[PDB]
Amino acid sequence: ASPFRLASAGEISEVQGILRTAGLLGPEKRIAYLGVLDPARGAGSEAEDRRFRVFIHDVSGARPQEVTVSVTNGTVISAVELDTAATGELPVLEEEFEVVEQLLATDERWLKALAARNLDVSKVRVAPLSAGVFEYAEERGRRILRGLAFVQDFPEDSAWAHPVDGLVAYVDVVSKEVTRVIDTGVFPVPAEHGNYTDPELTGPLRTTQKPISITQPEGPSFTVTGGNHIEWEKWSLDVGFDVREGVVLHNIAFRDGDRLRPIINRASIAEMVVPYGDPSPIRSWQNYFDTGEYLVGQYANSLELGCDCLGDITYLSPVISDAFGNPREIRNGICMHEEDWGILAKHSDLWSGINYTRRNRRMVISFFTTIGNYDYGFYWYLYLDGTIEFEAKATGVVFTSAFPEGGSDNISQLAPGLGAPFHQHIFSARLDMAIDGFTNRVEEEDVVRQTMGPGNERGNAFSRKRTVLTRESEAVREADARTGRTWIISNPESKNRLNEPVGYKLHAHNQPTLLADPGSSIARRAAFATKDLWVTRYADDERYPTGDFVNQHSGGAGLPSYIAQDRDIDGQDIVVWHTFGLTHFPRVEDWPIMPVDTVGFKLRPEGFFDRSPVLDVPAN
Amino acid sequence: ASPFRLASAGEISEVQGILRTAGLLGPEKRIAYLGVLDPARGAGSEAEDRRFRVFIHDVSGARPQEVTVSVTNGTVISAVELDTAATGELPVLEEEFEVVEQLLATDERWLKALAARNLDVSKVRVAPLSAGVFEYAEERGRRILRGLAFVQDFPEDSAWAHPVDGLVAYVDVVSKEVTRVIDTGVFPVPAEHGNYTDPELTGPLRTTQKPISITQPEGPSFTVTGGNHIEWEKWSLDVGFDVREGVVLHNIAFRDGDRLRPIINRASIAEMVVPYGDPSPIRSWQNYFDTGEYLVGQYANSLELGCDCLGDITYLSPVISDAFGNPREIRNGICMHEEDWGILAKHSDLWSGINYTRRNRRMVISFFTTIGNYDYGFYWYLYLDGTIEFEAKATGVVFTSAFPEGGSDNISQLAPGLGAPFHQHIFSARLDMAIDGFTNRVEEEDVVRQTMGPGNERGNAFSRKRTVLTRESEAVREADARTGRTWIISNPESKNRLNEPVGYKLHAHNQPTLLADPGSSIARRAAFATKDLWVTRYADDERYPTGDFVNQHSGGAGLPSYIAQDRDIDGQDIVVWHTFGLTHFPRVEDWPIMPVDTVGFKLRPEGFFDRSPVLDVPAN
Ligand SMILES: [Cu+2]
Ligand SMILES: [Cu+2]
Ligand code: NA
Ligand code: NA
Repeated sequence: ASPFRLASAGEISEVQGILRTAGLLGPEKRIAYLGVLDPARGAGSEAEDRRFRVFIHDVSGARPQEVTVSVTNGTVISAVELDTAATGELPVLEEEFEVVEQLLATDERWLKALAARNLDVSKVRVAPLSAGVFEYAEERGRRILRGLAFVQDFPEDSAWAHPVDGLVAYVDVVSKEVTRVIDTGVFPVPAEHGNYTDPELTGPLRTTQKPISITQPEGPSFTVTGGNHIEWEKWSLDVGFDVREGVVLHNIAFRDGDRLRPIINRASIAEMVVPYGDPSPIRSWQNYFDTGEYLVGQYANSLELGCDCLGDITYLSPVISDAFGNPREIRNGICMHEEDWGILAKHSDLWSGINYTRRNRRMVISFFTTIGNYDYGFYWYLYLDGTIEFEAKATGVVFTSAFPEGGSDNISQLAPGLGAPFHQHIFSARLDMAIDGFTNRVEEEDVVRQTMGPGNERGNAFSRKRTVLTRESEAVREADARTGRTWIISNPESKNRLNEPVGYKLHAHNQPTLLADPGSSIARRAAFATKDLWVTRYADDERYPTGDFVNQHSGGAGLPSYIAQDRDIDGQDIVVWHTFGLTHFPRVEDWPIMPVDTVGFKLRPEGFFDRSPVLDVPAN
Repeated sequence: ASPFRLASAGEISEVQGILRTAGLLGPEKRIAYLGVLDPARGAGSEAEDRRFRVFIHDVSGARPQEVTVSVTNGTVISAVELDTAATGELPVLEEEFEVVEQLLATDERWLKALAARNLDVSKVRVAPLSAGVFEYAEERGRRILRGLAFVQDFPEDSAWAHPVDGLVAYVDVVSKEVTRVIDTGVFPVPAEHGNYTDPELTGPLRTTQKPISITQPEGPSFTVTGGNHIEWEKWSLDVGFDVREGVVLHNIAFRDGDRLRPIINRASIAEMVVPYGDPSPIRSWQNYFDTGEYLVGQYANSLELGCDCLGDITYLSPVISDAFGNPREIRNGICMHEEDWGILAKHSDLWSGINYTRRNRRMVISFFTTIGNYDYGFYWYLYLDGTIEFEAKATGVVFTSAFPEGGSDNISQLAPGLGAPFHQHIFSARLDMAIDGFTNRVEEEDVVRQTMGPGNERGNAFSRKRTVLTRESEAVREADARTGRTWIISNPESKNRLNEPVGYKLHAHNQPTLLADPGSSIARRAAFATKDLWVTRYADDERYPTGDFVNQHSGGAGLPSYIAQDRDIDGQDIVVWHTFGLTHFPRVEDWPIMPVDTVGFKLRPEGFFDRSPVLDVPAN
């Protein structure tokens, strides 16, 4: 009876029934988002109220609605009509993707663009991409996708190898109208295929790899109770799943002796942005928020044993809603397992003669999603020593273009005539902090260099300083790798045995943040991505760094709007938002399918425990 | 018959015989360093000449010698008398460590310091530490160690828990004389033990961990021929071992179709420095160069199956010389194995219907060393996709002090009365580069932000720039994480199929470098550690970033002296020296034995291959 259990097929059917009976889910309506709501602060109210938030699209052009329902009481709690021209459009629907290609195939401007290139329309695939917000007045209040074309020589062909450059179209997906077709000129379509299963490209497959067998003969050391509650090596947490954010971790806590100590109340990747750096009018609008606009949870892969997840794997199969309110199961959508992680601690002491070695281990919780050409893996790691780590793994096929004759400063060439525009993949981690409870504060810690002089006559001394972040208006921080800058989240009211406040230290990778001009559209809409660290005061409605409705919103929503409230965050219920990203200058080695690259962050205890928390690990 | 084979016990015995017969190894002589020399450039001279370099100490005070011998011809090639007051002392001898405690136990100044603290001399251990170079005129030309005292309550007790602060002694280890005893005042000796095998500290050991079994039923995918030549998944290299540097990788090369392509000629950690940031006169001299002064290879641990190395492990057992020229085997000193490394590449394509997943793997080559309280793991990783990675793992027991009453800006408190001075652990990787051969160059690559304007009207564009390093005088580079700074090593005369020079990209962690004042002793002696990247022109005698004789050398040797030659490095045989380090502000969780922390770097192909080099990996 945990309030944090996964939504069941029955609850989603119940939500469908409640909405139908209320007159809110007739034949012209579509569910664009459905997800359970987290309990409010202070769950002392006995018996849970399972509430679901629903975004309802209307395929006849009527205004969409935000609806909250309670499946425990079978009632609609609230239903709000939305002004999308003010507060943004709903997330893209899956059935709207398939529509961009079909319309264009009968538009005469599109057909004459293809004829001039001697391209057969039956072979042209259209990548349907989110539109953004630029200088096209007629788009405001309309639901628009943009399309870029790729040639597929046969049904099994990798279309990404054959971009049709100089051509882009804009499609109104509700009225089914092609608003614009832009043809800036013909480019040669690159002719080499990129088919990575074709023996003529791969050569003979290696025979030199022998199997690695990872087994757990007595089963794994973690237990799962209540469907989704995990206990492993003093850690306790619940694994949630949201169709928008994907895997969500709740109630991360650590058993320190006879007391359960909270660390993180809720952890998620709350937004994702992929901005492209090609100034060509064909692609200069190209940005998408995979989480906010497409919902990355709903594109999770079924993960196959021995291929995606190797070892003794426990699977969760989350349930989401389709566009009509029917439950859909993502089978084997979440993998969890533990894996060996080398040496934990080691010392051979000459004075005592004692030799000491212990192994480390980590709990892995992961899923994979696929949007178009991209494939992203989200990995959460819990370690024996109290460390929590997140890792994003980026792979798939690079988004391609023609490579211009005479070169480009914003595209790299992967093959004769084939380019790959420069871009970033930038993530926002939302960490609802609860270090030993909810009274928390954040300090910025910088290394401090000291000058040679009195009290330091040999010039060897160095130190550090910590600056407390007391209000939101001062809580927008940038990285500084040169001074070893880190951030500590502590509880000023909970002290270790040395009478110092307990804490956790956030270690960033210090990769570049959003590179676009600060006056650009994408800088306004992805404002969170311009700084490495934000801290806000907790509020139930402040869930996403870009706002609730990111699709075609003009910008400034989310974090810059939260921060302007200038709320007290010194010993308060606070939320940490960490931006981190990969800047991708594609390489020849990324073609025709890229090897994984990674980015992330981690948190390590800093005076949280009264000594090493792994003294009780045995030798084996 | 490889010139890069490991030294055998027979070769070391032969070196002993040659030196004895030549009158160079009488009863008053000690071998302070012995190691094989790398072949000279252009090994077209048929039949190898195995040459060994020897440092010979004289325990009667006579001048030491550098000797080169050829075991193939049984001759002394050269013997040079050394002026240690000019060019530095020989590395510390193991038998000199045990001497600091024994002398002090009968010195009356030491005995009265202990009496005033009510300490029993039979219980006081003395950590014998390298001396450095400061303002003590009488030390020049003498072989000196400094000692700090710790109390050991019983033979099995961890002495590090009981530092005796305010007390330090200086010992001439050749004449067996105590030069100085400094007593700045009594501090309470901390009384809590730090015994991490004591059940009263550990509590009952966990019973919740179930075994992880990693087996290879058909054996491993790598082969070892000639004792130390490795082939694994298109990689070819030789694993050398040097008593000073530890594991050395030679001839790293990759089989690209029907041709062996070199990448790195020699890879090593060529120096290590651990500077302390406590201004107290008791510790303000405390710096050591574990590689240059102590020789980290000779303190390698025997690694135990299932504890230090888990899986299907192949061991190498290197042979080194003891102080009299007798061979000594470090049994199981080097572990090599392959391990699973998650997803390599993955794409689920909707247009083609093809689902693709492949696993990654890495070859691991590692050893561990123990110097005093410190334990360091050196890990080299080779990945399927061409990536080479190094990782240092730092653990052991922190070096301790008293914690002052009223606090400290340079020490953290770990336990009541117990402090741990701030310090760094800084490494120097020496990468003798050979990207597709020996004509190489280095470029610095910075991300370039573009302003919104004509040719970028939407303000989304960004790019990069590469600056070629043409002479050594411009090849001393600093990190810049904010602009994503990286360095590419390329071969201007070897182009990929796109007619671009082949290359490898060095990705640094961008941690802080040496923090000491630029006018300090340690900044002069560890000058390499003040900058992230150096490039020199290759030369056979330029092996270490600090020089050949680091013990008690006054500074400026090594890299700053190499660089001043201002040699041509644009398309030349070049060497890359990368500084990287951990800045350690000890935490309560580091006590009483610390969990591993890590730092390192990696190199990834950048247009080296004509496409992804892992297209031929099978599915399993
Ligand atoms: Cu990318
Ligand atoms: Cu340390
Ligand atoms: Na909070
Ligand atoms: Na070289």
